[PDB]
Amino acid sequence: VDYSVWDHIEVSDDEDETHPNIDTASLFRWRHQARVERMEQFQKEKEELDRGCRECKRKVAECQRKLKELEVAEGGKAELERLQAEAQQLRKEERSWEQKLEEMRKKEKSMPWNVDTLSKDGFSKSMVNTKPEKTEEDSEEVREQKHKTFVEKYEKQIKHFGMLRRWDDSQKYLSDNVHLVCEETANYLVIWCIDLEVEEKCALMEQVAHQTIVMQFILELAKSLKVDPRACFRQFFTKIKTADRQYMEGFNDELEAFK
Amino acid sequence: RYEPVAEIGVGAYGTVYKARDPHSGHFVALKSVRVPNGGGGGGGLPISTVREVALLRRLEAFEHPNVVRLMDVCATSRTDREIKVTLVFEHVDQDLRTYLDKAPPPGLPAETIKDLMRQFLRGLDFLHANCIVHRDLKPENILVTSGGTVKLADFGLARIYSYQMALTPVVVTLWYRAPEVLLQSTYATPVDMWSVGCIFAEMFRRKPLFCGNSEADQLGKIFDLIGLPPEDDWPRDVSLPRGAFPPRGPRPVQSVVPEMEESGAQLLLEMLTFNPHKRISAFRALQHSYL
Amino acid sequence: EEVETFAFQAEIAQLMSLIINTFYSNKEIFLRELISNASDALDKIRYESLTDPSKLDSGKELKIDIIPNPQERTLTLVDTGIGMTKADLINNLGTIAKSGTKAFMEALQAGADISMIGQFGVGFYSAYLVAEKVVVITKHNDDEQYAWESSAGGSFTVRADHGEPIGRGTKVILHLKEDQTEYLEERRVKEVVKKHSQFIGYPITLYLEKEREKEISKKIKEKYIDQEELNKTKPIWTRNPDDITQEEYGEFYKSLTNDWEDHLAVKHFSVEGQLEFRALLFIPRRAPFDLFENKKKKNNIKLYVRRVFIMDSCDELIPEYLNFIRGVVDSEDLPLNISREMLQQSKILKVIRKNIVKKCLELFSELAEDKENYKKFYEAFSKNLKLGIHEDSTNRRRLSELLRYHTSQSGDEMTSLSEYVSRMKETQKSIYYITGESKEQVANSAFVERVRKRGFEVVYMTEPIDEYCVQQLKEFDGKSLVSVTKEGLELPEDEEEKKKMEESKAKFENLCKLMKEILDKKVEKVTISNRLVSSPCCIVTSTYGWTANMERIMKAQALRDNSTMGYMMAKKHLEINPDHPIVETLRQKAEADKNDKAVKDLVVLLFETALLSSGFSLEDPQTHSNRIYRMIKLGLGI
Amino acid sequence: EEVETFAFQAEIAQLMSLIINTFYSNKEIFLRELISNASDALDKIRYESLTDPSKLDSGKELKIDIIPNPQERTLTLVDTGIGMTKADLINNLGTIAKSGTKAFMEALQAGADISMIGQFGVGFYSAYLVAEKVVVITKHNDDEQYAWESSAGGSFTVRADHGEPIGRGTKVILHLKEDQTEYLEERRVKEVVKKHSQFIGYPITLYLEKEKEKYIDQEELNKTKPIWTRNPDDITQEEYGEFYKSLTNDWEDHLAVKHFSVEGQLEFRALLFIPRRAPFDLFENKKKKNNIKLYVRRVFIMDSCDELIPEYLNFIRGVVDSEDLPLNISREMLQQSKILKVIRKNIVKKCLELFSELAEDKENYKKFYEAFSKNLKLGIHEDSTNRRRLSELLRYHTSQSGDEMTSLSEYVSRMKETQKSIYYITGESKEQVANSAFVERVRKRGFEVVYMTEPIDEYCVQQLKEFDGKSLVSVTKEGLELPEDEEEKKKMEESKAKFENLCKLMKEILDKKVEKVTISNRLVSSPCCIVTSTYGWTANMERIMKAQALRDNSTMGYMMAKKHLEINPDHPIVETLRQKAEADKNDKAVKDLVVLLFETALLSSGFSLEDPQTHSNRIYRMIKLGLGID
Ligand SMILES: Nc1ncnc2c1ncn2[C@@H]1O[C@H](COP(=O)(O)OP(=O)(O)OP(=O)(O)O)[C@@H](O)[C@H]1O
Ligand SMILES: Nc1ncnc2c1ncn2[C@@H]1O[C@H](COP(=O)(O)OP(=O)(O)OP(=O)(O)O)[C@@H](O)[C@H]1O
Ligand SMILES: [Mg+2]
Ligand SMILES: [Mg+2]
Repeated sequence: VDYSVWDHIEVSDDEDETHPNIDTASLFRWRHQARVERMEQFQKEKEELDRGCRECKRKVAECQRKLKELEVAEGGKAELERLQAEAQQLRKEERSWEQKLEEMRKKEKSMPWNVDTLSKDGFSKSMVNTKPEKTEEDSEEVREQKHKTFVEKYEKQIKHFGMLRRWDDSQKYLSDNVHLVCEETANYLVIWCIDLEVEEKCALMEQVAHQTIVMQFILELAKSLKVDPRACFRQFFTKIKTADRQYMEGFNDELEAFK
Repeated sequence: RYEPVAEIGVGAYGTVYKARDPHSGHFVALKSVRVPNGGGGGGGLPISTVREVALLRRLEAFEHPNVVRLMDVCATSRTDREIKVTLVFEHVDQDLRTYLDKAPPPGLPAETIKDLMRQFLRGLDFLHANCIVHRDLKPENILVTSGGTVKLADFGLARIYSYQMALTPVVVTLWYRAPEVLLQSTYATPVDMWSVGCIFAEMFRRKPLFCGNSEADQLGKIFDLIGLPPEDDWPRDVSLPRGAFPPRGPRPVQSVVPEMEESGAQLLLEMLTFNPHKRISAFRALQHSYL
Repeated sequence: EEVETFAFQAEIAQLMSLIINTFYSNKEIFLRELISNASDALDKIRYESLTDPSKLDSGKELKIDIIPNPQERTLTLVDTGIGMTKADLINNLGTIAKSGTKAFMEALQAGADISMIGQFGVGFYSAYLVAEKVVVITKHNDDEQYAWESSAGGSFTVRADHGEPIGRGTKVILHLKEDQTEYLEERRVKEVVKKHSQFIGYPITLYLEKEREKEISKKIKEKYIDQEELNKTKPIWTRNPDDITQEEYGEFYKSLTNDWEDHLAVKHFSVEGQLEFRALLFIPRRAPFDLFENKKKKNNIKLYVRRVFIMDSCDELIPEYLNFIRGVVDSEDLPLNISREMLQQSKILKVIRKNIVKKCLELFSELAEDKENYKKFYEAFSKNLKLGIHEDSTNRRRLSELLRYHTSQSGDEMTSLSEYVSRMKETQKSIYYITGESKEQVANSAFVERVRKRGFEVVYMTEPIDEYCVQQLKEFDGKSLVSVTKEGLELPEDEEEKKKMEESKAKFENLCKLMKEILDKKVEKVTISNRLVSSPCCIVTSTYGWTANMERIMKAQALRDNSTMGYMMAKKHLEINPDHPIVETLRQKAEADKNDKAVKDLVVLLFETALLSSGFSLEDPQTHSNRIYRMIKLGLGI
Repeated sequence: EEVETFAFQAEIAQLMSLIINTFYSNKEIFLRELISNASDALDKIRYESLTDPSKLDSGKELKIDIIPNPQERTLTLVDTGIGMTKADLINNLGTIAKSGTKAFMEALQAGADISMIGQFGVGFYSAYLVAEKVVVITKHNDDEQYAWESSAGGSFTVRADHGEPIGRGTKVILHLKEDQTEYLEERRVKEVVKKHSQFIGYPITLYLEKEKEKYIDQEELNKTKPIWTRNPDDITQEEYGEFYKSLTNDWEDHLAVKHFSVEGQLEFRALLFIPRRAPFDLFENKKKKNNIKLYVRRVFIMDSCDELIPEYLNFIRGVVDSEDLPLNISREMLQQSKILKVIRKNIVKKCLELFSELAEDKENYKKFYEAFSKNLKLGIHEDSTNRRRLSELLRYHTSQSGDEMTSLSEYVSRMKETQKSIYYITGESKEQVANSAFVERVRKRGFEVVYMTEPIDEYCVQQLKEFDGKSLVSVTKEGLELPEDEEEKKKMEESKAKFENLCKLMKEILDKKVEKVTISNRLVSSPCCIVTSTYGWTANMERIMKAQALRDNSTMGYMMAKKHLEINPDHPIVETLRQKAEADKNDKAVKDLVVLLFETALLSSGFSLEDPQTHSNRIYRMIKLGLGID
């Protein structure tokens, strides 16, 4: 119901406030400078006004002490009157310094919002994901648990991959289902082809066999490159879609052998 | 996700495929347009094409039995590219000084200068609107692009020359600095324009308008064109011995500066006028029929 | 149980603050909405006076005047429109979601040509975005002068005639906020109204303190500015296209955009369908320096609703490659949202775009008849054409017919592909072309030597965008396009000469084998081709991969170092000219001694020069030059 | 008297139609608004139970249940909140611009860790964007169960409900319009859920008629939890990794993560993530820039990275969750976009810090750099204010290095005590520049050069004018300065005179092919070489720029740098030519050789060859001469 608090935000690098005849590469730097200089001038003025206020404050405070002393003094009341006037002048001066400080407060209220006034570094915590400790797991033991539950968990998804035909469908499919880029998937696809043969679904068998070798292809050069298949499976589709037909056929033969 | 089983003849829509819907079996004219998505303002839809495939997708909801749409809101293949597209642009280093070095002998096309002048002054109006202070702006801080575009940069010593620079940025002949600079006062609209006023004359001549030694000597050259009075037309903020500058007449800027059309001679003379309050503002000069 | 019936309620106190605070982000709509309301009142008069002229007895002149008052920090809007009655100030003006324009929507059955702008009944309250307080002094002809007054504090008042002559329309007093003084500036006012009240039927003037020479007349200038100029540009598309001539239309163009030269090509677009709108298309005589600078927001085709600038979404209104056509789209049937800053149901723009594009194509086709200005057009925007052909697959049938090229038979005359096709030989069943770095390169290429000998016309292509376009344009007028730079350039020729080539292949069979061994891992296959005449050999691109030019282009232009693609795309072969004296000699030299390293080195030299002649960069040019320097030293006796 | 006072009015009949037609653009947001309200009520319960746990007796579970009903074409939403009394139904629910959330927030002024939204008091009516009629059935802990029924037709009705009891909270029945049946689709529902409710603190469930076709409780609908809301010091790497992988859907976890929060007038918490590998779409102009998403109170507002972050930083994934922003009445849009610019600046600063710390981790930095050095270089090109910082991250291969990149500051640390400039060479490949004649003398003088082998380097080095007080110089341009021993200088001046007339002759031969012919000790193994004037494009820049499809060739009138023929006076060829000039300056064969040498130099120097055919033809001629053909 009231967002007027953010109607005065100053952004020195505001790329939406430019000009055709001006090089903003240096303009923004100028803006930064101006903002800084303005803050410096502001701060200086405020401090000097505060100083002056405190000076007059102390002066009148001491004069007031002296007023008490002059009042007590036997005939010092003549001087008292004089000093009272002077003390009032000092008070009035103090006041005017404070009035100026009130104007500085008004200036602060009118002050534009920026990265130095809107907020502070409330919290910061970095972390570089170095590690997770050079190690190694027995992939046979991993498969003992994974192949049994992963394949069933994603059986339908593995089959969906086997039901694809276009290269981008396969690429984007695995882009979404990156965890399927593995041997367990390829192994299922081989098994599935066998089951399809038994079920007299040879048309599907061939389509799945095609997708079988696609996953095997990914695994083939992932191993050659010594990298995780999931980190480079897109490069297989990049290779397939760009390879000269003669070499593509050669890769498919090497692939068939790899399967 | 759709499966091309045949192709539809090539027409306005290029290659169109007869693709099967794996769910219903319906065949739809699988079409596609290659897409971008912006945009130096940041990625974010081309919306003209993603929207196109989306309109055509919307037509499916009508089942409108005469709206052979592009098959699907998707903007995928449909074998074409990729070969991803991205652009990079070169920065222009064509310094005004370089321009002048490339420029022809005294009599530089006034019309070209008029355009560059009004570009400069337009830029100034922006800079004045943003209260940009830069009395230190000199010829070399002005960029003249390959398209003849004036771009201003380097707004005062406070934010320039952060790397190796001149040892005599001031000592050097300040024929391009306003009297107000030479008088050690400050920056103003008239200061800025005085600077470039001489630059504009330099452009016409392909050669600095004035050339003195000290600030007083620089004025001693300036005065030869604009005229000179005693200590009665000098500003308050004067570090130079005002009144010790023997009075003299002006020299018709029109005749002094090559191809300086009288209207521009007037504008220049106004910009060159010693007294900053007798000068013309960037806006006024910009809007003058000369330009 | 018992069903209790309730009317919906509203917390007006909260609602009002939401109207002002949450409905708008751009305070420039302040003047837009105020002006719009004034123009509605003026429309009300037009109708009433149309059917009853005596309605103008208290004033005939219809206009909107704006007078700033910096000494008060206030603005005055002068609405010479029909105004409001006391009841209207209370009922319409003083009610949220209430508008008397609706009454005219219903009342004006006869006034079918009276189009009010907007109808929500809330825009008035946006005045308080920048104003602390608003007073509306008005006198509808059916009532007296009253002064509606409110600071939007949950209540409003209405006062009796104060004597400030308002016999028609209304005086809107805008008390600006302390921090809204920028709207007292001439520049700022102009910036806003130029973007919103461009096509207001009634003239808008400003009364500004005129910058003037000191009043010492000795000299003196005029005291005030009458800025009628704001509405000097009138609606053009609203008139009958047949009655619109260039004497005014070209003036519109130079007014449309700051271009002191008439347009190149234009097209009026009139739509009478559900999405009724009219639009003007403008093609510049020269492309802008920012034509391919997609870093900047598009603003060529702008969208107006009821002649009011609403959107400039060229991004949705036109295709990227058409981002050079400038124009106006004006519809009165669009479902803008409550802020009016965005059109609801983007499917509208989807349809609109398609229909506009169709007219762009028609314009281009019209231009094609005017060969002089077509060539000017074409050259100014040939890249855009090519970008369209490449990316905009929905209009390739039309865009590809706009293509114009320099060929081996047309020479310096740039000609149409349709002209090329109509002039093809009975054996010329495919379009022959060549891409490269420059015309004189491809015109002196070994690739086009035999092609010319066979009487075939070669389309010369030199831009990288040409190299890109040939990856999309496969056939034209039913005939395929064949690059002479690729292997398998089946030129039509005498079968007996083919037999002679087969005899030559046997003759140089061992030579080809030797050369392949010499150039092992340098060339994929060494063979023979009669496409070559003056050269002994030539590196050719394969039927797949990148061409030498394409490699050059993509490898240097693309910012993505896709070595996978580059790898697969880097294919090439070596062709031999069996009739060339060197080739003949090489055979003899191979037969004399296939192990003669000097001959083998010669083959390598020729290979490297074959790469150079075919545009293939050498893997180590310095060693090439070193061989040259060695050969030079031998010639010099060094 | 002379003035009458009136309260402001509001025509609800019209206002309502504006609410459900003009106030919103997108309609699928009806789920967001209803769910948001549900979670507000669930927070209401929580708060109230903090003071009196027996308020949980009417159900101790806080969640949102989504139950589609295609048989009716309706959608049942069960909100297990406190509920509304009849008074609340007729006061708050059936009132425009009014919400009890505010009153509850007033109760929360006594001290609470409760965070709700609902300052507009209208979101309920967004249900009618999609639904024809909406029925709200509720049972407040302190009142009877009531049925609130309305089609937003200017009125609504309330009656005590019968049959199925509600322990607490409220149920919303969306009588979906006939053309709004797409919201009965699982996919469509989930789409919206992932769009705006992915970080709802309370469990949201989706019931689907599945195996036996019974409503299956999809509890995982919004299982994704907020991480930046948690204390970063208590968040492990495993948790940051799993968040990242959930955030990005990338099987591979992140390279680095950084929490960042600001406090004050601007206040938010955030997580920034650096990916271990660049996406295949990194340089894709069709990629949507939405790597870091923007939330308010964990409510998706927008993914406006376009403004939020720099283009050269368009790879960092993350979430920024603000506490209080000036959202429009349409929460999809934020007022005062300058706020996003402020946020950007703060993010950039923290990204740069993260990059610096990543650089400290040399090994992972190398990995990072290899993947995103291009972006770094783009930052150098684009960002004129953080360029200095970005240059600290630059790494190049240099003469004294192997295949290991080195910083410009490391280059500086290996500069000679008389070296005031950084020598470098750009090109297509490391081998190409390694074999350049321009770096041979440089090596002979004991200097290291920086090898620059990317096309972007022409744009990057354009901005790399000075590094740590050291200038930069290309060995390929004219004016290459290497240590000049006064003795050698005299000898070079003698050589200049020696080959003076020779150079003049060469210029006469190639008057229009070369701008200036002169000797230069920059050459070692080559007799000659073509250099680029300090003004204009280099051979490399020229070649690269001429590969641009959309370039403007007319601008080359300002970029065609002068070519000059350097001569290496120490070669037998050059000496021979001098002697040949003395023998006969008009000797054609000599002149032909000069031409051949130039083109040989021009080509091998990386400059465009005017006519490869003719050039090779001259070669063929020479070959024929060697073969004795003719
Ligand atoms: N200058 C004016 N002269 C006459 N009537 C006005 C004026 N300004 C406001 N009104 C009153 O306000 C009504 C509607 O104004 P308002 O702008 O709030 O709604 P609208 O213009 O119909 O559409 P929108 O609400 O989108 O502007 C008009 O019918 C009229 O009664
Ligand atoms: N699950 C719920 N339990 C109890 N009350 C609810 C529930 N959902 C909504 N309400 C009531 O609905 C009323 C109408 O508020 P509504 O949600 O429309 O405004 P809001 O959404 O809070 O504000 P905004 O429009 O900013 O979201 C509120 O007063 C609230 O008490
Ligand atoms: Mg209005
Ligand atoms: Mg709510």
